Amino acid sequence: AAKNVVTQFISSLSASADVLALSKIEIKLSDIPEGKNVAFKWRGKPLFV
Amino acid sequence: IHFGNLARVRHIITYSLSPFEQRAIPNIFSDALPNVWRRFSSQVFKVAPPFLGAYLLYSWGTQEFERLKRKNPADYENDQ
Amino acid sequence: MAPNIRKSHPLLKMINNSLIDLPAPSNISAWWNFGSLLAVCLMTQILTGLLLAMHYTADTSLAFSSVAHTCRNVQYGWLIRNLHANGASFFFICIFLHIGRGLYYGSYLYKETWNTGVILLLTLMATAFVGYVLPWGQMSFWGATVITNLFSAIPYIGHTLVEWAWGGFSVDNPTLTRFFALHFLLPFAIAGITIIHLTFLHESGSNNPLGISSDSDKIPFHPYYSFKDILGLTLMLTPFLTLALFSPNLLGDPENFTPANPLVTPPHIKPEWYFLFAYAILRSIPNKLGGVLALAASVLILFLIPFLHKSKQRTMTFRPLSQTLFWLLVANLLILTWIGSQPVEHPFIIIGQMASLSYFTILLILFPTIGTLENKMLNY
Amino acid sequence: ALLRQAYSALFRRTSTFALTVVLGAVLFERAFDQGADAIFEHLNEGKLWKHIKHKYEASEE
Amino acid sequence: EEEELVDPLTTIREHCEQTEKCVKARERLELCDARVSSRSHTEEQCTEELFDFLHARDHCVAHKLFNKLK
Amino acid sequence: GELELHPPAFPWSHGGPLSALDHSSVRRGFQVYKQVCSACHSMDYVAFRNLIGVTHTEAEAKALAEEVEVQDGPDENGELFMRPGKISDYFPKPYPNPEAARAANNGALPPDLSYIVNARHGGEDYVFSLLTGYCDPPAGVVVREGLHYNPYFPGQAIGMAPPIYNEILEYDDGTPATMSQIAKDVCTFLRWAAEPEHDQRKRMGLKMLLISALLTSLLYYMKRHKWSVLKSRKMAYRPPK
Amino acid sequence: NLIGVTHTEAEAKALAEEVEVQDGPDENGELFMRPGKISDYFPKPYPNPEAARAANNGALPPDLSYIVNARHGGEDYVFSLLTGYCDPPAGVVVRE
Ligand code: HEC
Ligand code: HEM
Ligand code: HEM
Ligand SMILES: CO/C=C(/C(=O)OC)c1ccccc1COc1nc2ccc(C)cc2nc1C(F)(F)F
Ligand SMILES: CCCCCCCCO[C@@H]1O[C@H](CO)[C@@H](O)[C@H](O)[C@H]1O
Repeated sequence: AAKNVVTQFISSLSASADVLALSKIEIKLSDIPEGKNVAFKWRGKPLFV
Repeated sequence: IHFGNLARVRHIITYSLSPFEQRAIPNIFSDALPNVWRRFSSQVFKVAPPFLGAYLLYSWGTQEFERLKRKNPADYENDQ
Repeated sequence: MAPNIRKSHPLLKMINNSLIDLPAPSNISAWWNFGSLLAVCLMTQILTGLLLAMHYTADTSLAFSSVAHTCRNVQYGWLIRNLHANGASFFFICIFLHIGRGLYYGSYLYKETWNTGVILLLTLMATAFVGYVLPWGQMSFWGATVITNLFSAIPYIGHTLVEWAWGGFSVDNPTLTRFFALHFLLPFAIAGITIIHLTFLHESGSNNPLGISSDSDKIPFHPYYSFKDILGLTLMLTPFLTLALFSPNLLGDPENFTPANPLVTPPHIKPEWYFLFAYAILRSIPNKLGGVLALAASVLILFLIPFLHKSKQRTMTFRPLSQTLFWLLVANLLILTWIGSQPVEHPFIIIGQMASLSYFTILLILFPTIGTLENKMLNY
Repeated sequence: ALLRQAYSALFRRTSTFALTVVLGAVLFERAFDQGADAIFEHLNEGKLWKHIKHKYEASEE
Repeated sequence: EEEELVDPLTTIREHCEQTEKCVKARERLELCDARVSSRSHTEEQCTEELFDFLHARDHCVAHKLFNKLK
Repeated sequence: GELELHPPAFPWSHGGPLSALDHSSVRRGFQVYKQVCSACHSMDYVAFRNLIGVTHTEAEAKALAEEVEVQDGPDENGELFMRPGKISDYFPKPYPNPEAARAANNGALPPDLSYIVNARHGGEDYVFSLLTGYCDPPAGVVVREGLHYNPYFPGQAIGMAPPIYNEILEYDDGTPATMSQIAKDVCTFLRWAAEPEHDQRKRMGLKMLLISALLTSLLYYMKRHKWSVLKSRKMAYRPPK
Repeated sequence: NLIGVTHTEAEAKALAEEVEVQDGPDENGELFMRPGKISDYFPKPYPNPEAARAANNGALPPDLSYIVNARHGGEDYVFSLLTGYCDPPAGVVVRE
C-alpha cells in the first residue's frame, strides 16, 4: 500500500502529459534540400537541422 | 508522569494470561454473538423510534410535495 | 540522567508522554477512535492539498481550467483531487461523530478541551468554505456570493465588511486570490490549535463510557490504543475509498462542472452535505439578519452545552430519558439536513421551521430539564 | 511443521523478520498485480484497447 | 421489401406500448388531448399525462433496447 | 409549470463498478462527435493525443489532427498564420466566442461537451434520452418559433434541432448506423471525455478492495490478540475481612 | 494616473479621448473601436515584439514603465544616452 501511494504522489511532481507531449519532435529529412538550413521550434528554443 | 499517582487501591487481585496462551477470538457462538444480540436488543427501542419517526416525516413530505405537482381535474370542468 | 532515553530526551519524552506511556482508560469504546482519525485526516488533507496547490492557478481566467488540467494531465492528479475533496467529507463525518460522542458521554465537562474543540470546528468550516471556491465552478461562485452577502445584513459595519472581504463590488478575482491564501493558511492554524486541544485534554486524561474515575484501571496507550486506533482507521478508510473510487461524483453538485457565470443564477443553490443542516436553519427565519443570527447560534450554541448540564451523572449511559432525547436530536439533524437540500416550498418550509425550533428547544430547554427530572427519580 | 520452521527462521530475530517483510512485499506485489489485472481484464473481454488493437495495428490501409 | 434498415428503438418502442402500464397511460393521454383540443378557453395541458406515458414506455424500452445494439 | 420528466436507467456496458468502457463504442462515438456534434459543440479539454492507445492508433491520431488547420503565430513580421494540426493540438472550436456561437444558433449557445455527462443530472442517461426523445408537444403547449419540443429538456423547448437520424453517417467498422445506435455510441464517448481515468480508476478500486479486505482482517486479529490479555482477565476482592 | 499628479481630471479625460481603443466582443461577437476612457492604459505602438522589431530594423524598443530602475544609472543613464550621440572614434565601425 505505502509503496504505491508514495509512488503515485511522487509521480504527481514529474512532467505532466501536456509537457511530455512537446518532449520530442520528429522532423522529415525528405523535405530539406541541400545546403539550405531549416529551423524548427523544439522545447521553446530553436532547433537547427 | 501519570502512572503511580493515580489512585489509592487495596486488596484487589487480577489474573491474566500471555496472549500466546489464549485464543484471539474465543467463544464466538457460546458468548460473543449472544451478547451482540443482548446489546442490540437493549438499545433498539431507544434509537430506532426517532429514526423511524423521521423516515415517516420524510416519506410524507416527499410525497405530499409531489402530489402538489399533479393537477386537480376540478379546475377544468367549467371549460367547455 | 534517566535510564531509558524515552523519558529524558526533550523530544522523545514528548512522543512518549502522549502516545506511548500515556495512561488511558481501559474501557474507552470505538467512539474514542475519532480523535486520532481527525488528526490523521488533517495530515492527509494537508498533504493532498499541497500536491494540488502545486498545479493550481488562483485567477478567474485559469482556476477552472488549472484544476481540469490537474485531473487530465498531472500524473495521478485525478486521484489526488478525488482524495482531497472526499477527504473533506470524511473529515466532517469524523468530526460530527467526535462531537456526538462528546455530547452523549459528557466530555464537554472538560471545558477547555471542549471550547478549543468548537474553535477547531469553526476553523474547519471556514477552511472548507474557501476551499470550495477554488475550482471556480457555478456553485463555487454562487455559494461564495450568497453566503458572503449575508454580512451586509449586519448593521452599518455590514455593507462595508462585505466589500472589504470581497476586495471589490462583487465576488471577483481579488476575492479568489485571497481565498486561496486563506485556504492554504487555515489548515496550519487547525494543526496549531489541535496541539492546544490535546494539551488541555492531557491535563485530565480521557473520559470513558461509564463516566466514573478510571484511575483504578488505566492502561498504556501503546499497544492497546495504537492498535485499536489503527484498526479504526482501516475500518473507516474502506468505505471512504470505496465511495471515492467507485462513485467519485456521488456527493458533488454537477452545477460545479460548469465554469462560474455571474449572469446565470443556478436554480438550486445548496452547499455540500455537511453544511445542509445549517443552511436549513438559515432559511428557516425569513429576514436576512435574523436568519444570519440563527445560523450563527446553530454552531455557537456548542459553547453553551457545558453550562446546561444538570445531571449528577456524567454520561447518558445510565439515563434512559436523556438517551432518547439525544437520539431525537440526532434524528432532528437528519431532518434539517434533508430540508437543507429541498427547495423553499411547502411542506418543506414549515417542516424546516419546526426542525429548527425543535433543535434549539432540545438543547436549551429539554436537556437541562430532563436532567433535573432524572436526578429526582434517583432520589437526589 | 512450517509454523515452527517459519518462527525459527523468519519471525525469531527482528533482523530476519524485517528481511522477510521486504522479500514478502516484493513477491506479493508482483503476484497481486498480475492477478489483479488478469481479473480486471478478463472481466472486460474485448472492450479494452489491448483487445481491439489488432484491427488497426498494422492490419489496415 | 427484402432487406431494409430499421431502428431497433422504434420496434421495441412499439412492442412496449402494448404494456398494460402504457396502454392505461396512453389512454388517459388521448382523453386529455381530446378534451383540451376541443376547447377555445382552457389552461389545461396534457404534459403530466404525456409524462406518465413516456415514463412507462421509456422505462420498458431501457430494459430491452441495448440488447439489440453494438 | 414545475413538471419535469426523468430519464430511465440504461444498462451501459461501463455501469458495473468493475466494468470498463467499451473502447469500440468509444471509437465510434468519436466519429459521431467529429462528424456531427463538433459542428456546433466545442470540446476544449480533449486533444488528439488523448485518442492514442485508447481508441486510435498513433498513426491514425496524427492523421485526424492533420485534417485540421490551426492558427499559430506570431511569425517574423508579427503575423498570425495557419498550419496543419499536430497531435498536441486540442479539438477545434466551432466559433471564436459565445457571442458568435449564439448568432449561429438563434441566440442559443451550444455548451462545451468536455464535461457534459457530469454537468447534467442523469449523465449519459439524460443525454441519450434527450437525443432520442424529440417529439410533438402535448395539447395546450406551444413552442416558440426556433425552439423544438423535447420532454427531457427542462422547460421542454430546446434550442437544438434533432441532431441525429438514421444513417446520418456511416461507421467505417460497418455497424448499423441507426439513430439509437449512434446516440448510444456518442454517449459512451462523452463519458470517456469527461473522465479518461474511468478504467484505471476502477482497476485501482479493485486492488484497493482486496488489499483493504486483507489488511482490515489481519489488523483485526492483531488488535484482538493484544487485547486478549484484558478481555479474559479475571479479578477478585480479598479484604483481610 | 495623471490626475492630481500632473494633470486635471478634465485634462486627463481629454488626453484619453484622443485615442481609439479596441473593445469587444459585441452582439455578433465582433471587436470594435471606441473612444478612450481615463481607465485605459497608454496605447501600445505595436501588436507584439515581432511587429516592433520589423519596424525598427530587428531592434526592439523596450517598454519604458520601469526603464529607470531596469538600467544601471537610472535617469542619469537615460539622460546621458539621449544627449550623448556622436561619431565613432578611429578604428570603430558601426554596422548599417
Ligand atoms: C448545432 C446546429 C448543433 C448540433 C449539430 C448538435 N447540437 Fe447539441 N446543442 C445545440 C444547441 C444550439 C444547443 C442549445 C440548447 C439550449 O436551448 O440551450 C445544444 C445543446 C446540447 C446539449 C444539452 C444542453 C442542456 O442540457 O442544457 C447536449 C448534451 C447536446 N447539445 C448534445 C449534442 C450531441 C451529442 C450532438 C451530436 C450527436 C449535438 N448536440 C449536435 C446545437 C447542436
Ligand atoms: C481538528 C479537529 C479535532 C481534532 C484533531 C481532535 C482531536 C482529538 C483527539 C485526538 C482526542 C482524543 C481521543 C478521542 O477521544 O477521540 C480528542 C478528544 C476530545 N475532543 Fe477533539 N478533536 C477535534 C475536534 C473537536 C471538537 C469539534 C470537539 C467538540 C466541540 C472536540 C472535543 C473533544 C473532547 C471534549 C475530547 C475529550 C474526549 C473524552 O475523553 O471524552 N474535539 N480530540
Ligand atoms: C483542513 C484541511 C482542508 C480542507 C477541509 C480542505 C477542503 C477543500 C475543499 C472542500 C476543496 C474543494 C474540493 C472540490 O473541488 O470540491 C478544496 C480544494 C482545494 N484545496 Fe483544500 N482543504 C484543506 C487543506 C488544503 C491545503 C493544506 C491546501 C494547500 C497546501 C489545499 C489546497 C487546495 C486546492 C489547491 C484546492 C483546489 C483544487 C480542487 O478543487 O481540488 N487544501 N479543499
Ligand atoms: C463558497 O461557498 C461554499 C459552500 C460549501 O458548501 O462549501 C463546502 C456553499 C455552497 C452553496 C451554498 C452555501 C455554501 C456555504 O454554506 C455555509 N458555509 C458556512 C461556512 C462557515 C460557517 C461557520 C457556517 C457556514 N454555513 C453555511 C450554510 F450552509 F449554513 F449556509
Ligand atoms: C488501503 C490502501 C489500499 C492501497 C491499494 C494500492 C493499489 C493501487 O495500485 C495502483 O494500481 C494502478 C492500476 O493497476 C496502477 O496504475 C498504479 O501504478 C498502482 O499504484
